[PDB]
Formats: sequence, structure tokens, C-alpha cells
Amino acid sequence: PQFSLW
Amino acid sequence: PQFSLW
Amino acid sequence: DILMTQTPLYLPVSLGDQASISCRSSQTIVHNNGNTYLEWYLQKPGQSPQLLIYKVSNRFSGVPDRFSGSGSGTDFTLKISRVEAEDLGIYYCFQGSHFPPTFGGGTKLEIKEVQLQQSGPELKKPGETVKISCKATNYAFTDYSMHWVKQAPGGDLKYVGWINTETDEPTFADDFKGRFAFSLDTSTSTAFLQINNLKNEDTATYFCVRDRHDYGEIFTYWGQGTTVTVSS
Amino acid sequence: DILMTQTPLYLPVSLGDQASISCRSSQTIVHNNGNTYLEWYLQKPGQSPQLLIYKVSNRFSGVPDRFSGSGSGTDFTLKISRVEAEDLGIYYCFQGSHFPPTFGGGTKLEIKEVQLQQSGPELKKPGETVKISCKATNYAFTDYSMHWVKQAPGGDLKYVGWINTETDEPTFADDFKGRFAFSLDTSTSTAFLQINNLKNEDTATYFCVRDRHDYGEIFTYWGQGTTVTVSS
Repeated sequence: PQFSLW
Repeated sequence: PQFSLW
Repeated sequence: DILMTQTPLYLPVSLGDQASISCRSSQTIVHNNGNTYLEWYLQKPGQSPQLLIYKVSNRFSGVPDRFSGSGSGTDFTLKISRVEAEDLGIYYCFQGSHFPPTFGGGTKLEIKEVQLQQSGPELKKPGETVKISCKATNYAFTDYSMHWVKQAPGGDLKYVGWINTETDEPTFADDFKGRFAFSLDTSTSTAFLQINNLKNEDTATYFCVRDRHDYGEIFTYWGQGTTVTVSS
Repeated sequence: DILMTQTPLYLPVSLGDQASISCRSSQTIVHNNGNTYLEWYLQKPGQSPQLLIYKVSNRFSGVPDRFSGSGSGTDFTLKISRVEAEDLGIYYCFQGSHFPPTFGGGTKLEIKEVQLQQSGPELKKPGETVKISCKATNYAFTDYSMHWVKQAPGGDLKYVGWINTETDEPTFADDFKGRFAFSLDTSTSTAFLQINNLKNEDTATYFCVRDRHDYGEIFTYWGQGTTVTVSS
């Protein structure tokens, strides 16, 4: 999944 | 000996 | 801005000895989701950093159990019960809880299928432009984003940013808002980093990196790196 | 002038497997004396390169027969019949037949009495000067010349030059004409490489190397290297 943290 | 190849 | 401060700078040891490394962050590092993304990496000269510990105390895959991570708040510690030769190199702590992710400055331990392939070394001259490529094999290229990390001459590691491989949207770190462009050629599962009008300070090693964040792991897979030499 | 194109840049392998690495020269490398000075080196993580094969197919003393070199004309190959743990590292092909001698870009292989002692790592600001030293032990210093090799951050190797230890005459590869100077001190059996006006492109590990060209070997003994970090 694409980066969802920042 | 001193380097002589070139 | 988060400062990662590691103690000691150099750690001389005899093989078989215990070793302990400390790392202090300038702020607490708990993520809004409740997780603490504090990781530990080991990098051998000329190789790329390899992930050892994630989420503070969990060993990454393939990592032997002599490595242990602990801590909380702003104090973190990496322990090696018995130091073996394959363990020597520079250890970096890291926080990914708050953007931009930052790396501690490193500690040198010394004696008394996912694959990312990058383009070869680039001998350039200022003004020139460089296109670093990173071929990602063994997984669905559009499934995950691609991160880029810069390693400065003194070994300092700095986050450049990342690009959404589906939407193609690049996100940058303030220090790379300039002459830095992320692109991709999904038809070859490649991600590129663009640097135009190169300068003396661009000489660094550029690593493309794959995250495994759905596992609580930030920088899990690193390319071997591309050093952009500039004949300033 | 002679390009050595080495493939592959990366070779992931499992122990027990075979590995083959190739190198193609842009021009023929037979020496007017009939010899072909094509060598293969292995650089283990955290060590200096070591000679494995010389004159195309001859194994250096102590190198296991699991390693064999072959080829002629412009195409050469190093084969490892079965990869073992101690074989991991970066392999380089090299031609020492025509000046300046040249190195292939390297192949990173990874799992899926003569002594030369160099001065220590130096952290310097640009514009400064550094004088790297290399002390020869166990042979008569003025019997052999002293060669110098530069290894940039990304691992690529570049020849700097050599100094005749009897006539005190130096010879530089075109890319190092100007800011580099060789000198020696026979009272201390020491050779020096001085770099004026430190630039970003000078950051690297510099190796002093001893040849045994009269035995058919070009770079037989390497110093441990001296890292020069130019922290602008």
C-alpha cells in the first residue's frame, strides 16, 4: 500500500 | 624493481 | 527537525564482547496511531544500511537474537549480547513517527526477495544534470511508494522524500524542494530521482528505499545506492 | 582511456550456487611484451581489495581453485564454482597493460610479509590540504615503486599514479594532474600523497599499493586505506 504515515 | 610496464 | 543523538560515537570492542548503543531523540516519538517508529540500522563500508530493529524492540527478519532493542520516550538502547565480526560497521538509530524521518548520527562498532537495483556511479561536473534510476524487482511496483534517502560525505543520512507509485505524486523534504524531481517509468518498474545543474554538495550517495509500513517497518529494503560525483 | 565494462552490477546468490562475472574492455589489453595484465580483485566488507587472479587466469597464492579466470581479446570472465560466505563482497576487473590502468565498475555479490600501513582517517574542510602517509614494512622500500588508488564513496576505483622510489619521479593519471603530489621519506620507509585545496570530489579512501610486476602481478599488496572526508 502507498505510504500513509506522514 | 621500479615499475617498468608503461 | 527531530534530533537523533547516539552515544557513543565510536565503540571499540573485542570480539565476543557485549556492546550497547544509546540513542536520544529531541522529542518523544509516539505516532498518532499509537506506534513508536524507532528503528536501528547497520551499514558496512560501501554497502547500504540494513534494518535491524523496528518499533523499538522487534527484530527484523533474518536478524540474529543477540540483537535486542529497548527504551521509551526519548531514551533508546540497542544491545548486542556477543559481538561477532559480521556485526562491525556503523549503527544508526532512526525515527519515522514524525515527518520528516530523521537518522541519528551513527556509532562505529570496531575491534580494538524484493530487490532494488540502482544505476551505476555518476562522474559528473557542476551544472550537469543527473538521472538516478532504481529498478524494483520481485513485487508489484505500484503496490508501494518509493522513498529516497541521501547520505552525505560524513555519513549523515537525510530523507529526500517519496513518490506515490499509483498517483505519481511526489512529496519532498524542505531541503529538496529545489532541483529535485521524482518520476517513474512503471513500464520497467523503475523510479527516478532527477538532479539538474549539479553542484559540489550534491556529491552524496543516493539510495532508493522500499517501506513495509503495513508491517510497522519503515525503511526495509534499500537499493545499493548511487553516488553522484561532481568534478567541481 | 580503456573502458572496462563489468556486468552484472549486482549478483544476488545463495551459498553453494555458481556465480560468473564478466568484463569487456573497449580495446585489446595485450601488452607489447606479450602478457595480458587483466586482474580480478575481491574487496570484502571493511577491508582493502585483495588480488584473486592475475594475467587473466592465474590464481594468486592462497586463492582457492573455486575461482577461475578466463577470456581473451576484449572479453573476460571470473567464475566462482560454488559461492561461500567469505566470497561475499565487491569484485573488480582491472587492466594494467595500457596506461592509465583502469578498473571495472564493480560487481556486488551478496546472499539473497609485505605490509603497507597508512595514516588515519581525516575529516577536513574544503580548501584545506591533507598529506596521507603510507609506511612500507618487510621489503626494502626503494626496491619497488609505490602506487596510489582512489576509491570513491560509491566504491568505484580510480588510479591516481605512481612514484619511482629511487628517482623520486612521479607519474599521474590525467584526472589527477594538478592538485595531487607524491613525495617520500626513505628514513621512515614512507610514501606520501598530498592533496591541495580539498574539494567535495576528493572525499574517498585512498590506497597505497605495491606491485610485483616482475612476477606478472600489478596490485599485489594494498594498504588498509585512508579515508578523507571533506566536510564542507
